Amino acid sequence: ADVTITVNGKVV
Amino acid sequence: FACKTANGTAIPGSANVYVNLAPAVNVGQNLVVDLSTQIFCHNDYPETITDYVTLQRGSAYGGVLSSFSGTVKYNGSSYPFPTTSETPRVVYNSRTDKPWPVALYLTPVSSAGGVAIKAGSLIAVLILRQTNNYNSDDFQFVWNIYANNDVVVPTGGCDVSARDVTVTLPDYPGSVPIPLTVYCAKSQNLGYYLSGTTADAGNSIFTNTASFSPAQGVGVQLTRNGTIIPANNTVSLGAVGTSAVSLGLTANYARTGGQVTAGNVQSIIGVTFVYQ
Repeated sequence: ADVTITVNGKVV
Repeated sequence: FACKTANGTAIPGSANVYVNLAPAVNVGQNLVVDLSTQIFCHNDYPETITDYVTLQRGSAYGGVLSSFSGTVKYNGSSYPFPTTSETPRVVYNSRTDKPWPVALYLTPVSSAGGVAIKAGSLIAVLILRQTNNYNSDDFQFVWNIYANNDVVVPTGGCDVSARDVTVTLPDYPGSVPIPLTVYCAKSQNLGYYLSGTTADAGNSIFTNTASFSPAQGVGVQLTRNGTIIPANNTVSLGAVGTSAVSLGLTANYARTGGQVTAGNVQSIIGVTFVYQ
């Protein structure tokens, strides 16, 4: 890949 | 005759010269490093001696860049890189520091690819020949060029605002825009596709691969203007030029089936550009 997107989230 | 870096540190066989790089796409060739802001030389006896410096054949990239061909701009003129013949001379006829007018370029071979270069690593092995108009002194020496800062050299006609993007979703549920733009040195018919571990058969939901205390029942889904972008499906941006164009991406949560339980959510999603 040319760009790496790290998507962080949370379920509370 | 003596040379120094932008730091003022004197350049000493062979020498290790550490330089700062600001790589970038240009039209038809990408800049790796402009050495003219990094290396400066002078003449110690200018009233009676004129110094000459050339770039010898065999000068080439090193490290991760040794696989790429390109060009060297030497004193205002362009030459193939690695060099196959000796360049014309630069003259040094003053005690005042003058740049070494050298810029190293890379021939674009991708759409928007990049090669990471870390600080401390070798980027080029340059061979110089030094002569004068005074005697028969004729000597060659080697300058090993090292990166002084972490950069990514663009290998394509287009480049991105960031190579690594970290976005944080609001607590479930919620969305966040993904900041990411692309531009090209000259106009290109440009598209992109997503890749990564997906959870559904439709390849529309990226799996929650959080390592520590992961949630259940949810994954990450990206949209563009309200439209789901599945993995491995080319999004067309039309013609992209020097003005930055957003990829238009937004991150969302999406249910992958079953009970939704508390925990962390993480998905690592690649973006790959293509010419159309």
